[PDB]
Amino acid sequence: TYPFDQNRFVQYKATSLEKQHKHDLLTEPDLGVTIDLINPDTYRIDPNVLLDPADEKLLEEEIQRSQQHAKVVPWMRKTEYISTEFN
Amino acid sequence: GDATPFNDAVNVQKISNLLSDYGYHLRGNEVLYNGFTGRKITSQIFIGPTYYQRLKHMV
Amino acid sequence: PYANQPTVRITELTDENVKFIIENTDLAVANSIRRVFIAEVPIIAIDWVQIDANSSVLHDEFIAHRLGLIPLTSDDIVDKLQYSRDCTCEEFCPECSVEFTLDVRCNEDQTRHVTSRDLISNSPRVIPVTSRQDDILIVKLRKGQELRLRAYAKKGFGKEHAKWNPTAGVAFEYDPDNALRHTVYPKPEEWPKSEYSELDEDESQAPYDPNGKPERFYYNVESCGSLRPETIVLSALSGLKKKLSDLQTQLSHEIQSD
Amino acid sequence: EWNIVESEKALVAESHNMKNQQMDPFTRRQCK
Amino acid sequence: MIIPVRCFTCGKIVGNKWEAYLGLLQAEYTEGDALDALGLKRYCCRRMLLAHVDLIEKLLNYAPLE
Amino acid sequence: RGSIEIPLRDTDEVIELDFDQLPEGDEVISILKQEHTQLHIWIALALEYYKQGKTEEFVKLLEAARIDGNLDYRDHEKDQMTCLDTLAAYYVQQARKEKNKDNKKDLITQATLLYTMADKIIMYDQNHLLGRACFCLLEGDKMDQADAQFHFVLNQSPNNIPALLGKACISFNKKDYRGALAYYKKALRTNPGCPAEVRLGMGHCFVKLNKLEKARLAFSRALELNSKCVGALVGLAVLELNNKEADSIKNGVQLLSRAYTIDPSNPMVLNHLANHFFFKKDYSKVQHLALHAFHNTEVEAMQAESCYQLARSFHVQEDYDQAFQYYYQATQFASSSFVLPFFGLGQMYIYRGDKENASQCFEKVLKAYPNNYETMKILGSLYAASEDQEKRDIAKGHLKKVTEQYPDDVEAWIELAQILEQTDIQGALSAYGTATRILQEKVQADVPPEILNNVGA
Ligand SMILES: [Zn+2]
Ligand SMILES: [Zn+2]
Repeated sequence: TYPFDQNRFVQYKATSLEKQHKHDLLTEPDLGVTIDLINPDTYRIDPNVLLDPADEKLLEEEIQRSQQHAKVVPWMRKTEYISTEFN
Repeated sequence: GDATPFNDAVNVQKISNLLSDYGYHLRGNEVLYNGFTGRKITSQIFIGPTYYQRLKHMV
Repeated sequence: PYANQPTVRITELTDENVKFIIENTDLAVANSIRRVFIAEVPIIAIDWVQIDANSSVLHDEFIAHRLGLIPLTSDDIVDKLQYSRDCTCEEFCPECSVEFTLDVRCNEDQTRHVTSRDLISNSPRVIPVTSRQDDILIVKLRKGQELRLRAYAKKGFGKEHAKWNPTAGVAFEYDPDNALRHTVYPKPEEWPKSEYSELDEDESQAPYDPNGKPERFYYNVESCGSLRPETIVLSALSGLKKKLSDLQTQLSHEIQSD
Repeated sequence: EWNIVESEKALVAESHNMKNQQMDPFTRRQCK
Repeated sequence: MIIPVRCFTCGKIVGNKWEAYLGLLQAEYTEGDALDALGLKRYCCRRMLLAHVDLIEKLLNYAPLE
Repeated sequence: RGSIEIPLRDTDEVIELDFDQLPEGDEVISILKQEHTQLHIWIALALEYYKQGKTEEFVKLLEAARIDGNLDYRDHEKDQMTCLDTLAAYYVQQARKEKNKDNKKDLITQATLLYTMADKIIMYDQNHLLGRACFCLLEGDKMDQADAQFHFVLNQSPNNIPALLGKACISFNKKDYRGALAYYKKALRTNPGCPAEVRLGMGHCFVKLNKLEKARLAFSRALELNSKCVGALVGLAVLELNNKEADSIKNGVQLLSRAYTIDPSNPMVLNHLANHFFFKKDYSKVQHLALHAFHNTEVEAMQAESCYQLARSFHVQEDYDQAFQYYYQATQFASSSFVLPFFGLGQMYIYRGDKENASQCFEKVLKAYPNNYETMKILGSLYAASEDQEKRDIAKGHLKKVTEQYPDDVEAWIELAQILEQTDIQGALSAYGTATRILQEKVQADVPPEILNNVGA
């Protein structure tokens, strides 16, 4: 046999695997939001609400393509129809 | 499209690379199902829009 | 010695098209249903045009032809009507037709867009597709030109004239990956992937599967608006089933009478 | 008007695409 | 003469889309986005609006009366 | 507000006391009971004690209010139930942030006794179902029961946002982010009053399903409103840990040194400061912070990683005795968390010649995903010798992964030919041919006799 080295340490190292791990945010079992109905001392229900376009975008789930229609392509023109004003 | 005769900015590789951006076979070929049986034709048919003329010689 | 037991899986359902998957069926059954969606599902369409006054720039039959191709809302009514050729009436019946009426005169100075708005139906349900987006342009009239006609819509199916075809386009597909080698690519990597391809971006086509049938037929039935895209399907299954029932009847007569 | 705009901003691409003249399928005469 | 009612190939209604298509060319669109915004996916239906020459506009100049 | 009037027996509403100073909560129960003040001023003064940032006086002054329910208030039972509602909801709210002198059950048993007495006057109200639903989150069971009790608040009188928010936390526990995301939308439209940044839980579900453009946008607003919240800042640290070659200063200073000085009792920022210092070869603080990141946490997700950091810092120091027990606790606490604890016990079981169990623990590494580093682990600790296809098949499939890729392979071709001597004799020869020349590029080193002897064999 060949005396292969026993992998008793880390020398690759495993830095490529530990940094890619997405650790979940479990700071509070209620997902960082207190579930209660007594604490809401203050309110923002009155007209001309405190809100921002940054907040507005966050209300949607998923809304956020084929961009090549508007390519130059020097060998491709545009179309022409029937006016009532010409030579 | 532009089909001027002697253009040389137009060739078939160039058209082909364009064609392949729309999700087609680069050469204009397609995979046809047979209309009677529904089975794929083992040959890939060349298919695309071409301008056709009706001539005055009706039967 | 008996039938296979198919399973259905609707992937996409809109008011314009249906995407569904049929599993565990023969290639022939899966295609014959496609033929029936196109040619053998009934719809209501204009098929009789009586032109009273036509002063437009087009012909007489041009008007009538364009009226033929306008889709009519059929779902609730089409499985009630007699075919025209089967109604006892000496002319037309509400049981065998829906009556239409176009009366348009350009009086104003501007040009008149004769649209499907102008087609006035006697039945409130069998209208052109206006309910809930512009309208099918029939003609354009000038200052003093007009168009008066009455029209009738009857039941028919796409085997007669394309006007009775309920579909935009039926997208049939099977075996997205070339597993059967039903098709033989000269260069299998020049080929883009199917919508349905259960394949990675490394390999080009599935490995050859010697013993194996088509299943998993991928459909994309697109309505012309004349029916709901999911009614086209229930109707075609019922149409094909009805042709076979009829066939069996005729068969049984042939058998016992020999 | 937009075809005038389109055709001038497109054909300058034959001056800008300077790095890769390589592809085959086109020829031209070179006499004497 | 006048935009067909249906794509000859597939059968999709394109008859209602011509005014809208010219309206999307009153906006600054490429024809490729005009066709897309109207929802014409197939290269059959897309030919109908690209290729339609509107001659009814010229025939309308030949007034009968007034 | 800050100076309210207290009713008296003669010429009431003439005395006011300032709320800026911090008085004793023992004399308040007497001054409100010698003059026979109405029940409304009790809750009115309680909220002003909670406005100053004091969670203890608000729950202690309202405890003695059960005795003086209806003495002479002429049928004032409605305000009494509203008082006891706080003693049935703030107990469960304070049980999660327990101190070091109290336990969990010490606040659970007080939240269960007075809740039955709260339902004697009015039952099944706007907030009474909130207590029954949140009772299940504290024990970790009966998830369907808590969701069915939260749905009842929409059909009785849903006059608040958090009235509905409770179902999304239960949808989150069953790994349903589609059902939770839809319910978190309603949270932002009203923009309700909550010091907890209700947007925080929304930004937590934006982490999944590849919405990195969304989660940042959630955290940012949260940071602008109140910088006191660390739950909006450490998330961006976890969103930025993947970039190890780019944006390192923001990830060790702006996202790790700021969250630590503002809130040092957090095991998440302590775990992340430890693993960041581990790459900089500063092990003197990793083991100091990981002991403090371990004793204050309760859920099994943070403690398995805190033990894993300790055994990783002990492994690199040739200290496997203390690190072996930490690697076992990392898998005994939380096994389905990540693949790291299974791989640490695999490389650990190599010690003391107990490499039998390293194969059993390394088997669960492939079930998630293979790795170019895990393939050589079982190949080195391969117990397959001959006519043993239960263990030689894994070595062949591991060797096919190192054969294609080139992570400076030096002994990979030796282990290739060491299996192929029983199989086709040309395969071992092809591996020795390339293994003979691969041992010459690093240095001028002659080939050891053990390879030339076997290639000639
Ligand atoms: Zn009739
Ligand atoms: Zn078409």
